[PDB]
Amino acid sequence: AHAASYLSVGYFNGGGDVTAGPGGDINKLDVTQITHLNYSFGLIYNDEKQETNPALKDPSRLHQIYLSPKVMADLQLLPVLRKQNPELKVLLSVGGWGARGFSGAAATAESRAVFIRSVQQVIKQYHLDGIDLDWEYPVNGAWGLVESQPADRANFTLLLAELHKALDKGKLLTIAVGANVKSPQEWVDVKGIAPYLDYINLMTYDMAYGTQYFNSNLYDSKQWPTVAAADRYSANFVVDNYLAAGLKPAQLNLGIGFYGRVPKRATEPGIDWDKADAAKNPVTQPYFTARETAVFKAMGLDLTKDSYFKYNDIVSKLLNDPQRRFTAHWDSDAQVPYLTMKSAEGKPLFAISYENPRSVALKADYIKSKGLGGAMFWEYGADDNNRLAHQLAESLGI
Repeated sequence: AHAASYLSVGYFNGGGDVTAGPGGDINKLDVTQITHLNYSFGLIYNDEKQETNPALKDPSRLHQIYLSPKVMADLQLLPVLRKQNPELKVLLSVGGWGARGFSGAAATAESRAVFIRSVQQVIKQYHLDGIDLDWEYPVNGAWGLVESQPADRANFTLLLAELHKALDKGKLLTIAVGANVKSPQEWVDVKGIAPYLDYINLMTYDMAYGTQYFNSNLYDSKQWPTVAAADRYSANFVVDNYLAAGLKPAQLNLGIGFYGRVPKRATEPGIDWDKADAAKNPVTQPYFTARETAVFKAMGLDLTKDSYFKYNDIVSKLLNDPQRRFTAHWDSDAQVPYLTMKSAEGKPLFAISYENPRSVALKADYIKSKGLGGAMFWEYGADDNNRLAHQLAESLGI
């Protein structure tokens, strides 16, 4: 009797990101193609001893939000964006990969009150529609990259309950959560925080690690299978894990990557920690040689440090490489594209998987069939002339 309504929540790396690099130009974005913009990132002033950003070590602002000069200048521009799309909602996202300070901000009644006052101050100064918290990750700390403790799980629940209480009615409160199965199991009380959140952004990407080839496959590949069980991920598997934990599909946005990654399997031995003497007996071995790593390095991707390739750069540098070194393929099971490069021996080598318009549309179909609330994407600055956002908008009837 009536049509569904869907969200399309676009993160934008405006201030810079640890894995994705320097911030983009906010003026390039087509804000008519999205329902919500998550301007990224606000950081957190913190007392973590390993913090290397000295601005954040100001003890007089501990637990408050830090906005860099570029973030402040870009947020000046919201009136212009809202005139372009008067239905747009704009949030600040706080955190991101490698961002410190959540564990300490969440830890006490006092610290949470300082952080919440700062959220309110920023929302009011910059006239935001809400706040998104991208803590990567409670309890796990991204394997040591940020401070963490087991109390983060319950403390995050308290922070969200208190922030929900403090926010003006009508303001949005959202979070991003990880793909890892331990996130709903051990890091985040998803069922307990659900009542406080307008929606939850699933980061259903960054799967091209360990023995897995694909970065954002919808289902598992059969032609290019992951070998170790602990590495075997797909977007659908992640969604099912979150549904198993008691979230309703309508509250979830499926995260879509406007980028790809060269799999770690290309350059690093893959270890299956379920195996006997695992580290000495890798189950996959690297198939890139100096020849292939040199190609990526020349494009600015040093694979010893980084595997992230923006979609617009995949199009310009890989698909449209003048030397024709990259061949485009489709994985029919995974429902995503990938490129190969030809070895000196003549064998196709799996170089990178990503999302193109066909695969973004197939993830929208999944959203529609599974009854998810919408899509989210990381991130708008990596789109090619707003094309992937436009596909999403079309597919979801935005």
